[PDB]
Amino acid sequence: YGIHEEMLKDKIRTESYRDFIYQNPHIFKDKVVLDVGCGTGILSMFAAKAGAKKVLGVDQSEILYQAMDIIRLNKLEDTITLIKGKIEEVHLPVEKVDVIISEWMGYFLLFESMLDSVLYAKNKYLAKGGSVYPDICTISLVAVSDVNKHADRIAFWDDVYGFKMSCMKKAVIPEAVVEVLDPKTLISEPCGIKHIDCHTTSISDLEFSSDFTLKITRTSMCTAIAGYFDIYFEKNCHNRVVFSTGPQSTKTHWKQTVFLLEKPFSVKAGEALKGKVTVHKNSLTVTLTLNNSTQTYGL
Amino acid sequence: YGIHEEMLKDKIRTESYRDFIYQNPHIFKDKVVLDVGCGTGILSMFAAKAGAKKVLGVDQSEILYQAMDIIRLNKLEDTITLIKGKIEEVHLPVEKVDVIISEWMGYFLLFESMLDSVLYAKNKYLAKGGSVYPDICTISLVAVSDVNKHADRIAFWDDVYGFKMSCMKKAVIPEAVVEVLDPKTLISEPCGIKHIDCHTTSISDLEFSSDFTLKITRTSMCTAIAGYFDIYFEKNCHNRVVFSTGPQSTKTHWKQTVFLLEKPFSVKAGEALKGKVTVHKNSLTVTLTLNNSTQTYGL
Ligand SMILES: NCC1(CCNC(=O)Nc2ccc3cnccc3c2)CCCCC1
Ligand SMILES: NCC1(CCNC(=O)Nc2ccc3cnccc3c2)CCCCC1
Ligand SMILES: [Cl-]
Ligand SMILES: [Cl-]
Repeated sequence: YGIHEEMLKDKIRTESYRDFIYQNPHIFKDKVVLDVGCGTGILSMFAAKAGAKKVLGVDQSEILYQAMDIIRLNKLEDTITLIKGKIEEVHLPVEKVDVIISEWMGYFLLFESMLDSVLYAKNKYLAKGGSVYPDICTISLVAVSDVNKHADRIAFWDDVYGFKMSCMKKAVIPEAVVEVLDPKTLISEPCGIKHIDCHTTSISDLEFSSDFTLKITRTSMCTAIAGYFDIYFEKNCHNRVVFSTGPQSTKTHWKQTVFLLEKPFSVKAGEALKGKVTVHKNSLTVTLTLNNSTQTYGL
Repeated sequence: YGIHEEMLKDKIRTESYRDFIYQNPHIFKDKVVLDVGCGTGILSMFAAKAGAKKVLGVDQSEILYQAMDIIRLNKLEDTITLIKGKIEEVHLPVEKVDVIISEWMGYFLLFESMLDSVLYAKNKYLAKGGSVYPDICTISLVAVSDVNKHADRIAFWDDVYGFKMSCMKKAVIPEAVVEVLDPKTLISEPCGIKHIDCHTTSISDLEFSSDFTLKITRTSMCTAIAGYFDIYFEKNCHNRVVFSTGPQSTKTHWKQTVFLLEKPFSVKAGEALKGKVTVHKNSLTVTLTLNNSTQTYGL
């Protein structure tokens, strides 16, 4: 229940979906809509208000039972049918749907995300010529300078109440941090490392490598690389919608993902800082090469 | 690792234990000490520096391996032996110990606490006349008025982006909240509902009932009851140590536990607000009767 309330109170998230649906009612009017991972049912209710003929909401979680009651309280049970289970194993009362909507995104876009279910639903159930939203997603990296926070996580361990705990550094570094960043600590322009169009992407595309260049904007000690993502509603829209989960934008419940550097290093404004990033699915991991050393991170 | 770092950076917690040990070295000099749930080993290192003959640190968690390396980095392996496993099943290299120290406390003192292991260690391993620290613990309740926060958690659900979600209130109310309270929202004097002396307490004592009276100090709408605890180091101490986890004191990682009222009710300064609280072990639950209704809460 906690995560659902939190997601609902994320105005950037929820108003973005609302605005997309309500300001592009042509996408939904008289359509059959599938809401993958429907939670409390809010997106299904948006689609119904925008004129969907039929909305199918699917979720494996027990939250679905609350969604059943919610749909009834709003007198939408003749338009919205809820079905409990995984999309891969439930029985739908139709063979195809016109439109798929989902809020599936995890931290750093792909940590513990439901994208694999959305792609499954697309391939099995989306009608020829139908649409999936949000349709376009990107992931970006940006360089960070925060010597104080680095000292808080790392140097901290050299003297803990008079005792050495230096070995703990090796357990800290590999753990990606999810936290909202002070934008004043950003020291580069961002760089896109991944572009996903949900119509054409397959599950194998979610493991990928990218060379990147960060255009440094402040001479400083680089202490971490941060990651975030942008979500786009584009296809057939008269009113396009975008939101970013980056540190320069209003915070969301996804915050930002932070990959600490074991050994901070100096950079200069105007420098082109080059590195490489690879994401693997085992429990996703992120392998980063930068300044001649490599580290793999997990969440 | 996260919780261990967090516990270490809780200065009230960690300095309290440090001060107790360092300012009462007579309790430890030439003694055999058992550290139950030793984590990174910090309390065992405090005891060694205070002159313990032998310190046995026990923990079932994988953190113990880090503790092994830490003990070696501080050159204490001839005084501190670490043993992995549950206290109930490990083999100790001695039959009895002079002193037991532990940081076992959970939210609201008893949620997911290791007190049962500490009591087991006392009965099986503590020498006749030995001591257990911290030796005295109390739990208290206090009344809270926060109509805005109540509206945020409860009234919120009546209109979510134009839709009724009223049924979700019933899932929210039973979930105790762990959070730091603004002390300006406290509207009564506290009332102790439980006193534990770890020398004489048994496991059956941890389920208990208490009638309580809260002396109201501000005429206001009561929206929640908050809980917290105090920890004492007393027995044989020349320098006694206490700390509170209450909202009037410096925050700790235990914060405070908040039990929301479904139906807030008016109270008057000088009123004696009477209720009853019972804690049960199933996953502990807390049953509260107040203002003629009863609710059971879990964490
Ligand atoms: N979960 C709370 C903890 C704090 C995690 N925060 C955290 O590590 N945040 C940041 C942010 C930016 C940084 C930039 N450069 C270097 C290090 C940085 C660390 C403290 C308690 C232990 C667990 C991590
Ligand atoms: N875990 C974060 C959430 C906030 C929990 N906070 C929270 O419920 N705190 C408080 C504090 C004092 C109160 C006094 N009277 C009435 C209600 C009160 C609620 C928001 C997101 C959903 C989960 C709970
Ligand atoms: Cl940015
Ligand atoms: Cl108080």
